[PDB]
Amino acid sequence: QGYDVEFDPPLESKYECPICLMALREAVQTPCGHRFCKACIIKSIRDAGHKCPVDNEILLENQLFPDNFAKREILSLMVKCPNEGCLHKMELRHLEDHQAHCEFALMDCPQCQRPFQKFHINIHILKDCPRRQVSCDNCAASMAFEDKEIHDQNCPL
Amino acid sequence: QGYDVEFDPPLESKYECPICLMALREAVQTPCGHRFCKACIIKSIRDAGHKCPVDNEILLENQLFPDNFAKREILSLMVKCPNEGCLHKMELRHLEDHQAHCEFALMDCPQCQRPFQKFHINIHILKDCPRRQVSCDNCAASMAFEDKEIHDQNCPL
Ligand SMILES: [Zn+2]
Ligand SMILES: [Zn+2]
Ligand SMILES: [Zn+2]
Ligand SMILES: [Zn+2]
Ligand SMILES: [Zn+2]
Ligand SMILES: [Zn+2]
Ligand SMILES: [Zn+2]
Ligand SMILES: [Zn+2]
Ligand SMILES: [Zn+2]
Ligand SMILES: [Zn+2]
Repeated sequence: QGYDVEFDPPLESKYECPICLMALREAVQTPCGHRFCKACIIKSIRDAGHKCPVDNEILLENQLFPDNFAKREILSLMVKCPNEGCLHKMELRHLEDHQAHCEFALMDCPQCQRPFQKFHINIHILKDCPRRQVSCDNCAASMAFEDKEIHDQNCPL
Repeated sequence: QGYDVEFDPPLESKYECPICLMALREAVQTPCGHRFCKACIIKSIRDAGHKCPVDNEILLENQLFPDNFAKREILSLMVKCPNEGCLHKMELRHLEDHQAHCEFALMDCPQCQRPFQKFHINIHILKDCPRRQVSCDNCAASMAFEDKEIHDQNCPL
């Protein structure tokens, strides 16, 4: 449940959860000196037993504590946007704000329930969709771009 | 009250105590995310009051938490022996066991408490010391080396 992104430079060994093999998310530390994602290690105690997965030492959830130093460094490492095309890095904490605007991202066109790229998403909807709502100039009824001719033969004018 | 030693790979800011400017000793972490020596932050609290130095965020002693991940990192860092003349590098874990047997540590002479390197004491006792005991063939009574001249000119034979 770690951050599934491509860090730049690649994520260092000490900033990786041994459970999900990804960057620590809401980092917590065990008394035996090991870092895990909070939900990763709580589930491990809740599923695999009240132990530490690595060293088999007994692990207390209430003796766990938030490693807010590990968390701080990870959220400022330069990450690549997982969506296609982006080549400018950013601090991982801002990746949440980027994906509410990402122009390289991929979002759907509900006129036909289908994705595009954000620089092309609105470009297709208005001149490219075979299912785009283009009404007949005489009947004023919305029908597909690929269905514009078939109406005109039996079009109530 | 921190680790006073010269690290073979230069010490990184992540392992520095912002109080004593030295490598963390028994590293503990604050709820705000800043590492300190266990002694330093306890000293900084029970001498000033309940605070974190750098950020001034609320901090109690029972709210402290050992950072053994940082501690295990620090004890595996290569260091050089602080004793002058010693040229053997080692991981910080073994530094103490070397420092109690190191030839280049200063030792006090058992006659005049003059300071010498530990290996040199074996020589200074038998050849260089002025207070080393010597026996006179006529009397063979224990006496200081510097006192052999005033004794050989009046020896009762
Ligand atoms: Zn562990
Ligand atoms: Zn994890
Ligand atoms: Zn992007
Ligand atoms: Zn479309
Ligand atoms: Zn029509
Ligand atoms: Zn702090
Ligand atoms: Zn310190
Ligand atoms: Zn030494
Ligand atoms: Zn002496
Ligand atoms: Zn004599």
